[PDB]
Amino acid sequence: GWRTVVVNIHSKLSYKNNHLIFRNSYKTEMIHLSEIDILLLETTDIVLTTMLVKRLVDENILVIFCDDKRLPTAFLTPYYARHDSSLQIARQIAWKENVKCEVWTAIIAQKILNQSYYLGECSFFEKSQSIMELYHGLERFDPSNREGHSARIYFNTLFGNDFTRESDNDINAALDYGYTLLLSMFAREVVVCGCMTQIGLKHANQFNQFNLASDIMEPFRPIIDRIVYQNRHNNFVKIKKELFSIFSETYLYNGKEMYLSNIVSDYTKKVIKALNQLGEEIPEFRI
Amino acid sequence: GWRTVVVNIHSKLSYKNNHLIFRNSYKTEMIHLSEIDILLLETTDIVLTTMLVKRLVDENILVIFCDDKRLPTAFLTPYYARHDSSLQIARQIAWKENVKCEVWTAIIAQKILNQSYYLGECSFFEKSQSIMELYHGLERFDPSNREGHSARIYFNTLFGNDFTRESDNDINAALDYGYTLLLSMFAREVVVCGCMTQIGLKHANQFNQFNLASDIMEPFRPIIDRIVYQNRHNNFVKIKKELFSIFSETYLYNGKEMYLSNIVSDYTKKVIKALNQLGEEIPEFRI
Amino acid sequence: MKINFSLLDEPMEVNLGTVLVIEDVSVFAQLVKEFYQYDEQSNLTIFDSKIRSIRSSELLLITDILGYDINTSQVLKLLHTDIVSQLNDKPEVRSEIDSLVSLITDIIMAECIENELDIEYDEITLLELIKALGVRIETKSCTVFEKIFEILQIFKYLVKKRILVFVNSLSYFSKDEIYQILEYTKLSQADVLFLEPRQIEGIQQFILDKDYILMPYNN
Amino acid sequence: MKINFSLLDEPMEVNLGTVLVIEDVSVFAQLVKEFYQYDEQSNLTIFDSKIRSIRSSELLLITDILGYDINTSQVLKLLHTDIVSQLNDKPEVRSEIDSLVSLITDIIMAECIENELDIEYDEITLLELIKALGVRIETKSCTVFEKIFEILQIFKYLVKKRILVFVNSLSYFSKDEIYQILEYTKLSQADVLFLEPRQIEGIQQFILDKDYILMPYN
Amino acid sequence: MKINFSLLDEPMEVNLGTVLVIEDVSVFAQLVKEFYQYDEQSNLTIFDSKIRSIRSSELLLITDILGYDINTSQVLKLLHTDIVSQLNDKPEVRSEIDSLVSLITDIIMAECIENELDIEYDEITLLELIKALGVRIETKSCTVFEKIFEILQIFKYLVKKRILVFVNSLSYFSKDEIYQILEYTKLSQADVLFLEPRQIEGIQQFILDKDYILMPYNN
Amino acid sequence: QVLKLLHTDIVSQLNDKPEVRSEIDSLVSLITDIIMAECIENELDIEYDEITLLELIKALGVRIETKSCTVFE
Amino acid sequence: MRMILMFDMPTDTAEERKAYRKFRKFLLSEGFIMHQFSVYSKLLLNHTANTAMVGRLKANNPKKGNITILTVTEKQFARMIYLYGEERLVFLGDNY
Amino acid sequence: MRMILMFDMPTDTAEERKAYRKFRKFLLSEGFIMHQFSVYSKLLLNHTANTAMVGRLKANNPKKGNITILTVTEKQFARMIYLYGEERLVFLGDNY
Ligand SMILES: [Ca+2]
Ligand SMILES: [Ca+2]
Ligand SMILES: [Ca+2]
Ligand SMILES: [Ca+2]
Repeated sequence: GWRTVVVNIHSKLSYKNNHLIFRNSYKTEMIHLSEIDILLLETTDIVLTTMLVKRLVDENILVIFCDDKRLPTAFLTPYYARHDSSLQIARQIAWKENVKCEVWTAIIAQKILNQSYYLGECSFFEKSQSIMELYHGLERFDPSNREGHSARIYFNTLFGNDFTRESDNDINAALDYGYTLLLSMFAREVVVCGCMTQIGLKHANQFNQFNLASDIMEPFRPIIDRIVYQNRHNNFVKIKKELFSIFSETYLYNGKEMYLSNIVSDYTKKVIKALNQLGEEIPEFRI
Repeated sequence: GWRTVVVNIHSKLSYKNNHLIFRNSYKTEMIHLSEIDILLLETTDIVLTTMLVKRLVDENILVIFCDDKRLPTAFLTPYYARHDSSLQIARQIAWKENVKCEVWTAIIAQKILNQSYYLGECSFFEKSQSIMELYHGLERFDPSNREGHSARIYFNTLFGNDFTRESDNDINAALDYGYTLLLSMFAREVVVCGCMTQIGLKHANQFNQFNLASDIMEPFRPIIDRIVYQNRHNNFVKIKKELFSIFSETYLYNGKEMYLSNIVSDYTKKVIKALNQLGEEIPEFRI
Repeated sequence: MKINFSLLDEPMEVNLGTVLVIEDVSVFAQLVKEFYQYDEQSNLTIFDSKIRSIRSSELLLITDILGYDINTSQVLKLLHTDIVSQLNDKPEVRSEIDSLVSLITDIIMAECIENELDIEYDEITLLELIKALGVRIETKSCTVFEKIFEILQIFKYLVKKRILVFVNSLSYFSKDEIYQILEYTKLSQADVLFLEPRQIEGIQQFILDKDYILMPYNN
Repeated sequence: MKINFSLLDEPMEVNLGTVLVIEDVSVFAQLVKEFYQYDEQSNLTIFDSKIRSIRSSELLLITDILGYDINTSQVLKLLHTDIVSQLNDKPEVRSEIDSLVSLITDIIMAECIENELDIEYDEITLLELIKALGVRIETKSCTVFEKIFEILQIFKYLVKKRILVFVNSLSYFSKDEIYQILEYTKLSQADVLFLEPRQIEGIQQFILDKDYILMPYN
Repeated sequence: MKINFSLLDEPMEVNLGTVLVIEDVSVFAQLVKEFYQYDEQSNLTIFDSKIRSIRSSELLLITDILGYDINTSQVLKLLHTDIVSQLNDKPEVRSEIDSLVSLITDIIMAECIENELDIEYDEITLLELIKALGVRIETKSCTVFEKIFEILQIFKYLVKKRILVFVNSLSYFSKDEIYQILEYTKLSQADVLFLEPRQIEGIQQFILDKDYILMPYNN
Repeated sequence: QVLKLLHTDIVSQLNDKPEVRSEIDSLVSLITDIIMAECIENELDIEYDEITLLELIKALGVRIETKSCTVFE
Repeated sequence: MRMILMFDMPTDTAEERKAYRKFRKFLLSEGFIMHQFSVYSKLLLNHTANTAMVGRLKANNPKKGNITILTVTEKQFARMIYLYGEERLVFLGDNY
Repeated sequence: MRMILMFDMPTDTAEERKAYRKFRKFLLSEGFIMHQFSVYSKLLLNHTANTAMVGRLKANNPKKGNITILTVTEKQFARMIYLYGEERLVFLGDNY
């Protein structure tokens, strides 16, 4: 199949006459089985039938289940006629250290460049010029630690010199909330790619289980810090309401203006295909 | 959980107040989740909710989905069972071929020894003496294929010379059924350990998701062979019920008499600990 | 006015008219039996916004449309009171009626004075005139549609009935008649719940599949 | 027995159980209106094997199965009269009942004479004993499938009713329950006619098309 | 739940939340005075679907949000009963609580046996444990929005109040907070009627012009 | 007054043993944690103070035996 | 008519125990069978023998004795479940 | 469904008496009323609640405890008759 069916709304699923019946309160849609490729369930209110699960076993389509946090939890594993993603995980186990270091360095360069560009949009030339100098000074293996050095400059520019990531405040909790949403989206995209999220691009720290998605979502991180900087005076609830509008808001991809879901999908696909093909092209995202 | 719940009837399943809710037109029954180990759906008319699936993933309960023929189709595999999985992946990648071939050779020796014990309990001196000779002749890399010869002589001696493993008879069907159930439980235990199930300890060329769980489930096959040998005259339905009675029956571990699920869990734990510690102790299971 | 049963995941709200279609004959017959036995059985629970469970006396159950008796002492009494209020809202008509019954009282009083016995009286009122006229609803020549419409009209007259429920009553009426019944129910504000085995096409309804899944349906 | 209306070309006979489906909602609702108004309207007619019109008192029309009370004044009157006839058919048993009633009347009469207030009594009768015992048909019905069976029993017990008619009563019962109801109707020999808006699959029924043509099914 | 006054042409229905904006200060002040004096004055008439007029005891009038006392004997009692029901819905938690209470009762019983006097007791229940804990709603640190939200939450606990009415309470809340109040009122099913001199932008409301013309307004 | 002196006497007896009163404080802490969790599960804000041994005795209804068959008893 | 009879009394005193033995022997002599302690039943032919048996039981009841009497059908008597003081495999469906 | 329940068990040991008190308190907490010693009854709404109650009673039965369960109709449950108490020589006085 081709189209990837994702259910973000309450609905029921049935199987009739080689036709998948998706029923929601607004309307009913029938989709042919041969057209569907990957099936993902975003919420916990979706109802499905075991007969449709058996038809999906005959159709080899991958079934993905998610929790209330939207983070993918379990996937359906057939005993025979396994999906091609399980064959694609072996290439992820074969990922070379040079390709991982190249993609990681490119990701850090994209994030730092987005931070300096956002500081330029905020009209701080000295801090943005310093972060840009650290961006041009970034190197492999990260001996300079210019990312951790650009961090303090970015946060100190945004929220002031007194603010820091270690302190407990509604701004830090808002940053962890936005990073949790972006981690959920990018983690869902990595789960769609089939690659194990436990294997990270950073070779130093394996502690986090999301390390792959956490490393892929870094170039889009400053977009959260912008809204957190504008709404910083508001309470954490209002900051959550403002951060909830990022899904509805549209952003500019290099090719065309798109939604965040499609942009993260194309970026993740280019990242996985580039890792399996050993660095054909590196997806670049700029604010 | 201690309880294997099998639903062969059409009904709707919901999750309420940490309780599995079985709703049907005739009656409704609630079963706590903490008591439930395995959940088996034997029909395609059963309905379930994604919230109950998420609660089952958090409860680490194996969910098996069968076909219209009642044979198991696909089982649910959680992505992250525990945080130690991401740390265990690096150890699995750091494993050595000497430890894999050593542990796999000892496991095959335990399986052949269990077959010789089954033929000894069946009072066959020549067959158990020959299988014991193949057990004493087992070597690394398996150049003589004494395991396959032990299986061929085992099934050919038990079921007759005209019998074969490639036959379509209900004997081989029940053998593949019990191997599928035990492979599902052992695979779920490997998911609890966190290590990759697709990586086998015997042949690195063979790529299968069930390879490791099969290598761990090799010594327990004769337990299925016994009931299959006793009930071989009975119909496939009664043979399937007797195969379901294995979960209720208890077996004697070297330490004490325990249930099959506890023996599989502790055995897999000792196997993973022995693989990470490079063969400190090898768990031995005897009939 | 929310109703709940074991088959439903959450209690469903019934506002104005509500068409509930049960595709399973077992759950439908069991639900109707739980509707007739409702006081005895605790499975079906109907509660208001106060969460207080309504008594079976407050519940109004209707299956046979033409067999139900629309004429009762309370319905006819409150109806006569409503007619008396309608005549009281117009001053001119009330004045004329007072003049007519007044003249009649004069005549009867003269006839009483002509008699040898001493006779006393009080008055001839409007409620006594309506009771003497015998005003009542006519269900004899009424079609089933007009009968259900009259039931929806007299449901406001019934004080004790909290909710009206119809059992398989939508099979007689055409789609347009059902649209008139629902559109009139929205104006009457009464709470009506219809139970049908088969779904009706063209009207919003709640469908219960044989899988025991409740879904809203526009058609 | 046969029923005839202006829509049918020829009157169709109703013997044992019969299922009649009307595919027109206007003809179905107008037909039920003609059933309740049968006394008032002359359009719908019923001709028995004797080819004689029957009064509405002989027609039993039941729509709501659960809402139909089995215990009525006329039913209890005919039942008490039937039991009184059965007790009157045996002289010895009725004589023993008269003896026991005489003993109880003697005891209560003695207790009345013991009282200081004057007491006057008449007598005790077998009908007053049956009504005092509260003899009635069993009111216990678990499901509509059993309630319709009790309706068939009381209908077969009533001689005055020549036909029993159910309106949209087949939607509650499952296909197997419909088969059991048809078999019980054939075993009881009573005449039952059902009116359904839509056809039922698996059973023999008379389908009335929107064209007004009547065709047999199964 | 329809309300009617002499200025309106037809009685207006109040379902879920309803925002009534009176552009005339004279008619607004007169209507509020008719709301406080409602039992004395016959001008303002509020009736249900039964057309029966509700008593002033059944009407709930609220003007000062922070001055109203949300904690009452009936509200706290029914709230404790609701908490007891929530603890009763879970068998495991109720079993654990029963175990702990059994232990404490054993200790106190031993202490009673150690005494020289003969002592008798009965039981320590869950309602007595909640009453000893002193569970109550905290309005001290609550913002006006959380106060009105808690009032909408306890309106279901009030049995006798038929309709809740707020007087000029929408001036403190932001548009988003008003959207949350209305969206929560649709779920709570309670009948709330707001009275404001000025129209609120972005919400459906009924506007009464200085011409005494009542019109529905989407914004 | 009799119930006040009796409850105060039992409170003194329980205060004479530190370990038993410590266990009572632990159990009361567990029950307060459970009821507090159930209060947090509710959608309405709830404020509580604490539970005391005197409130536990008064909640149990400790009193002298009221059963008397005859005036001699 | 199936007559279910429960019997109880304080047994502490010796006279009470003797009265309990006498009443139990009287129940056995009347046709009642003891299913368990304090649990007995007897099949009465009709309402007449039932009423006479009620009068006799009231006459023979020992001091402080207490008897509970219930009328039960054969289908209800066969449904009597006696439990005298944990399944690994739970089957919801056909029991095979 | 009216559930008549009889309960007996050896009471001699202190642990047995404590178990009897615990089981009786459990019966009272479940809605059962004691008409007399060892004699109890409870009104079950339907067959499902009756089955669940049977399982719970089997789970809560004390060691050596014995429970007799009988189903009686609600009208037959109201028909329950509780009686609370031929000699040649009648002695009114000291019994010698
Ligand atoms: Ca008069
Ligand atoms: Ca007249
Ligand atoms: Ca306190
Ligand atoms: Ca107390």
